[PDB]
Amino acid sequence: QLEHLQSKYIGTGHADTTKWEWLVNQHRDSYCSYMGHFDLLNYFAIAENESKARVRFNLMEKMLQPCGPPA
Amino acid sequence: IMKLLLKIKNGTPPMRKAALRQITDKAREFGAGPLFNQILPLLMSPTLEDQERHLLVKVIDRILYKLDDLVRPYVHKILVVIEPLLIDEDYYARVEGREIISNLAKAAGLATMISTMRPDIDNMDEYVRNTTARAFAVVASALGIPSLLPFLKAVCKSKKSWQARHTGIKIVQQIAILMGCAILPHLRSLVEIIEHGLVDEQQEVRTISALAIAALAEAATPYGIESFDSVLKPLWKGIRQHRGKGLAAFLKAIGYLIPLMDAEYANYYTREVMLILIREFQSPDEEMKKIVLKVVKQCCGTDGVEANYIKTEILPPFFKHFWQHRMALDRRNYRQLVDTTVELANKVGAAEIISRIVDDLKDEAEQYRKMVMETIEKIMGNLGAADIDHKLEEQLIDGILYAFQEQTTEDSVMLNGFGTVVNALGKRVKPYLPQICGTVLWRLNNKSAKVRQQAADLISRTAVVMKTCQEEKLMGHLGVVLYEYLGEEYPEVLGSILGALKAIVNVIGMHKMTPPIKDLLPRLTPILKNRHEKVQENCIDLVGRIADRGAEYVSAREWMRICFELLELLKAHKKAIRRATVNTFGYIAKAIGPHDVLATLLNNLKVQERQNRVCTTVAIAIVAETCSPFTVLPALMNEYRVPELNVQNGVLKSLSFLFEYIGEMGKDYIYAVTPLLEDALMDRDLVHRQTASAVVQHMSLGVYGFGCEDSLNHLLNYVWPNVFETSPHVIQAVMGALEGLRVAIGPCRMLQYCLQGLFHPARKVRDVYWKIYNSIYIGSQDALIAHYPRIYNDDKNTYIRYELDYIL
Amino acid sequence: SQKAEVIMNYHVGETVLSLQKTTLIPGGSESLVYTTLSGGIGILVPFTSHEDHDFFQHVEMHLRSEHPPLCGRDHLSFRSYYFPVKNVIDGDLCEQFNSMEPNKQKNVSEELDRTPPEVSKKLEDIRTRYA
Amino acid sequence: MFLYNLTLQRATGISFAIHGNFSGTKQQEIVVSRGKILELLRPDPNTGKVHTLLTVEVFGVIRSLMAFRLTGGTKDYIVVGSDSGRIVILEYQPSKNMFEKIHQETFGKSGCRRIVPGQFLAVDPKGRAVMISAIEKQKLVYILNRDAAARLTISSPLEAHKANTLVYHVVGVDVGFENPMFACLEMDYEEADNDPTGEAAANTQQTLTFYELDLGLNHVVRKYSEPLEEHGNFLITVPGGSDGPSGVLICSENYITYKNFGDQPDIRCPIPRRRNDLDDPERGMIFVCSATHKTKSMFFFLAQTEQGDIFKITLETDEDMVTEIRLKYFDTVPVAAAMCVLKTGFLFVASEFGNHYLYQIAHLGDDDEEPEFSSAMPLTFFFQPRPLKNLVLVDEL
Amino acid sequence: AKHHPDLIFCRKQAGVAIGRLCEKCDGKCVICDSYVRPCTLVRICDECNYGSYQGRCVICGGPGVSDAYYCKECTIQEKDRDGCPKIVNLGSSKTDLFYERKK
RNA sequence: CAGAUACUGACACAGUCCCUUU
RNA sequence: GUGUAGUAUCUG
Ligand SMILES: [Zn+2]
Ligand SMILES: [Zn+2]
Ligand SMILES: [Zn+2]
Repeated sequence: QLEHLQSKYIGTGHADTTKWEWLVNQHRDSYCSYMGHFDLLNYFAIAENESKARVRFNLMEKMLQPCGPPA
Repeated sequence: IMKLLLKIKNGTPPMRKAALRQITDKAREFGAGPLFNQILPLLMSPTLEDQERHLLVKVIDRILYKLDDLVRPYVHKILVVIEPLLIDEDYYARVEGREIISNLAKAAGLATMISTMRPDIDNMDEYVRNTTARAFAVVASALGIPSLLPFLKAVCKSKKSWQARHTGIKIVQQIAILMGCAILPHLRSLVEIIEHGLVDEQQEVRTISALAIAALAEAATPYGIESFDSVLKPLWKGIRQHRGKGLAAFLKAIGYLIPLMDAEYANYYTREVMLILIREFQSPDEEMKKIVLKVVKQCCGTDGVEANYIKTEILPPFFKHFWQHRMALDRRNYRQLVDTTVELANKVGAAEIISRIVDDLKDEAEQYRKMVMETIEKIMGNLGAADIDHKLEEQLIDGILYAFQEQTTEDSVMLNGFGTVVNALGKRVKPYLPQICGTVLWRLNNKSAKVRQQAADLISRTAVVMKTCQEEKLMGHLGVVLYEYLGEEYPEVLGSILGALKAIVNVIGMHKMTPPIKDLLPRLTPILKNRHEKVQENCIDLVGRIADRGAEYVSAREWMRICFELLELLKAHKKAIRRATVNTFGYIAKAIGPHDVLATLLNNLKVQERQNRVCTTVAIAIVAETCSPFTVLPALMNEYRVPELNVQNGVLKSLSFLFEYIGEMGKDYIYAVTPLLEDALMDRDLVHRQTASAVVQHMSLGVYGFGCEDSLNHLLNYVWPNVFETSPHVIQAVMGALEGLRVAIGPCRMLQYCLQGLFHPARKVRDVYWKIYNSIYIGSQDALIAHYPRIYNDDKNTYIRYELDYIL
Repeated sequence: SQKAEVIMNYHVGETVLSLQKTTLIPGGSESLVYTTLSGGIGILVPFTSHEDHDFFQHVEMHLRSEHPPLCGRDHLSFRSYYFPVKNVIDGDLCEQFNSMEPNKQKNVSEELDRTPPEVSKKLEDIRTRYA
Repeated sequence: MFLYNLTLQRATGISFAIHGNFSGTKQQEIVVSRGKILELLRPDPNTGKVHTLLTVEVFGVIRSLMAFRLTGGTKDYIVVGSDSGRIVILEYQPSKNMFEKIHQETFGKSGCRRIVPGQFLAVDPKGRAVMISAIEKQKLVYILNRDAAARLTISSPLEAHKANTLVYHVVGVDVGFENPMFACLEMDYEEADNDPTGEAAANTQQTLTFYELDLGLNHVVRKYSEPLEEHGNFLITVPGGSDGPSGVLICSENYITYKNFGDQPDIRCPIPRRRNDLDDPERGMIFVCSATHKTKSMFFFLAQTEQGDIFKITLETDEDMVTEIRLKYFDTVPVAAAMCVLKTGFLFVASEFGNHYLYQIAHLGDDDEEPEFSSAMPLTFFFQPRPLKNLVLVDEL
Repeated sequence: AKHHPDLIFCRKQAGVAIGRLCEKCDGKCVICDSYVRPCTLVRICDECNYGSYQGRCVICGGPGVSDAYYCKECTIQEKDRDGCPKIVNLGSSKTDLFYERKK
């Protein structure tokens, strides 16, 4: 079977995947990638008059449950 | 059920393979009762044939994962026929039980097996008491090891009889043996469980406790000393008062702990045990006489023992009691001694141990000579010969020459020893080449077809050094001598001579060979007609080597005969023959021309055998790649409109190999193949679309990064319709093609195609779309951040990434 | 209904908020000066002849394997972080040729049948002409 | 149409900064890493200006940067974790005036993914192990050692995976010649994705987990995990072992807390507040960076707020138990992303937006006029800012 | 071996142990089973290198003589960032001809 | 459910037995 | 020449 590799990696869906868990992973991946690039955080810290530490803290806090509660 | 069972047991292999399918996925339908009670009594039949056992055990591997909760009631009756299965001396027989009991335990629970199998400990039979330890170990391999510790902590503490403690310690030993390094995280929790048996009042459980602690020590070879802290005293203050076979177990247990110690503990505790180690060198028994040698080797292989001290202490008694004419009777002692002797040379010095056995090859016995020669060759091959002086090298050369001269039976160690010695000496053997050459030639001449191959192998091995020794005249003389022996009837001798000729041709230049190539190839061509594997395997390489560099000495006329004869060599069996037969075509086409050679290969696509068409395909690909791609492409494409199907698929298969071989050069011929893949990806047979998918995969992978996606985007429009298939091969090729295209085009284009029917209201389409999405999602995860679509909010949720709408 | 084709792709790695085409030095040529969000200024000057593009591509391809990045990462993959590279040749890697050991410099130069001074002279000449 | 990409000015955006003896002599250099450029620079102790020695490019973003030295050595190494998906250890060569590749280990794919180590990097202060951890479920630990060849060695990585876990910060606990220990801030979210009512999203605390590295059995296990009251952002290590107590200095919102494993109380001293703030009185106060000036005689700490006010944290203890934390306002500087307390009374400040400064210390802040705060005072502290009066400006970049 | 859809790969972790290849398969890709352009070395987990399993060929399991390698396609596709490729299965096309030829 | 005829996977060919111990 | 998986078509 070729599904061994696809199972050990989180975020992998199946035929019974609901939209909510797809969108929450989509938002979580974007939140994680925001802190990676330095200029992608400079743009956020210049757009709103805040500090880099504050933006990072807010992004980390928002990861607990993005896209609202489930159904 | 019965008809299928006796059709499987007795029938032709195709019928058996066909009938095995309906019995696999129909296990729980019949129930765990009927099929098991119909298939177990047949295995209960005594004197069952060996071919029957594998067939009758393979059905379990397919029917086990259907009755997870239904294998409980008769576990004992199931395993009474499996416990003797994994004790047979056959390597494959043990696996067929070890990999089924583990799966059955994975499909069962502890409370059933433990409850049913607890009263098997108090049994007087030794066979069951020995197989129960392995029964514990195989089920403890799975189901997690820490879950069995609470149960095992009470097994080897019963006051009823020593049988329970013996069984528990044997269980621990087997677990340590067949678990590996998986017991390291909780070694301390296992040491103290069996630590109490070392002072028991019986000479029956101390030995098994020593064996178990030795197994645990060997399992964690480089780590785990602090766990073995409170066991030093019982093992250490227990050897003086112990004698006999029980002392052997203690010595074996203490041998493994020496490497684990630091530079101080090992150094200190080696001296106090070396007294018993020296005293034990003489003994009537041999089983304990090899344990002492193993302990000596293990103590030597440490960073604490110095060189001068060990040289003064162990050598004088070790080299007086073991170098006798009786150790060759047992192979185990032979192997142990030859393995142990090497580390002494590795640590204290090669010469100091070599010089004590150099004057020993001159003996009447041949077993002793064989025993000493492999030790000498192993010592020589590890360190080298930079410490050997003139007298010692002279004595060694004389001894090895005399030993090689005196040959009795078919032992394949003299060749390796002499070759290794000659290679190690290097350029210091110059005054000895004429003698060894004369001896080899004399041995080659007029013998009973058993040492001529030996001499040929020896000269093939030793041809390398003579180039550095500046002795090309004798090389040419040997090459001339070897020519007239090509008429030997025996195949082994002919193969050895061909290998020797290949070695001589390789070592020396092509333009200085004393026998002309023009006088060799006409004689070499008829040789490529024997059905023997060995002669072809080493004649094809010689022919290829000649065609590589010695191609301008040969006119193009006689190459046609070789071209026709090579087509019969693609019908061989070993892949090494075909791997060189294919490459010889590309070697010779560089000198001849890719017009007449390629025409012969095209005709070869009508042999109606699968293993030859693939080889001809690879030959066409390599001949296209070696000379030039464009000079042969129109001829290849012209052979596509013929009504035949195999030749039609041949060019498609050759295109993939050609594109894989050229790689970066495929951006120029990218346009030519497109209006062939375009009508290849039609509603034809599955083979065309299966092969064109691999063609497109290689084509896209070869041009990645050079900005040639304009035609790749057009080609992508044809692969996508051929995704909703069911045959494993076509889908396996199509997913590979899509994955190869996604790296040359980009995930942005593939995401648009994938998102079209992700939330389809069917299921078969959804499964395929989700599989494709997972394949795209695993690779280039961060690259999908900017390519995600925009989704509007529902009643109560936030589905919009507002952070990307900021404007400066 | 009528889509537009893409003729160039690249990945600078930093956010760019300035693009202008204007000559920088008296007697120069038309550049493509941009400005990054971190303080970097770069240009996207094109090639003049055709025998120089092949040499530059060969130098870049050879340095892609004879001089791996300090951290260790495929340069082609780095420049293809989001979209595949297209019709762009990195110049920082080519200018990095001036800093290696002499033996490696000779090994890199010998495939193109040129001396290290010959390679360095034109590498500096192309830079000193557009800016 | 082909294009050639040249460059005119290099990026000057500082993200990380470390200090140490990267050359070998008794002079400390600064390794400042740009967005994708590795740079080296040293200050002149006689005039105060700073020169440039190396501006090598790495061709890739850098997410972490740490420095460490081996036991009984005199050279500092550099550990870089980046988007490359590998771990790299460097070495400065003064003779060649360029870096030197030493080790390279691959432990996953490439790209700023979720489960990919490389974001948080911590090192053992004694220089015996290194921990590289991802944002989730991918904690990895290596074992550094020296052999008879006087060369650094890397062993097999040890996994410390834990599903459904978010990591805020990873720091290395200082222990004196014992097994290495690491600290992290986990927060499970499995229960938050199973309750549609949304009550599980709130009232969910984060724990301070200590990871134990077994140096005799070659495995890593977690021992202590206790819930916290309010969320924090970063941690500060305390020099322990034989010189001072061992513990952490969790800097939560509007508070600073000291916690230690075993049996030890906790100290919570509120952050001082500026006098007569004109902003809305509902915004929290957090720290942005820290520093360490560990010395054999006495050691202190530094911190900086959102407004850019340097404090001076000093711990009080008798043998092992910490009694109180004594804050004291030091100076006011523009907000920076990293500081490096240099020897010979030099301070380097790298602003996140604007020029980069470099100050010298004339007075250490002894017997001042302003009072000092402590956790012993019951119950909203205040202080009055003023000009520097303690530092002078000698160089600007 | 991609030809047999029964074999199971390990995928545990990398390490400092380099895999070896035997005479029967010298220049073959571990996954692709190709013959062109070896690129990168092969690392195996410590579970696949202990005692009797030390210095054995990755694909078949014979006495290794040369180092293993990855093809260029595996490096471009980053298929080497998965763990160790050592086979942990006996197979069905290699453990049946034994009993078929025993008779 | 079976028979027959075609086809695919550079599938492999005395493969050899390397803690099974007294 | 044999064995090890998989797939297509007609008839019963
Ligand atoms: Zn092999
Ligand atoms: Zn490959
Ligand atoms: Zn493995």
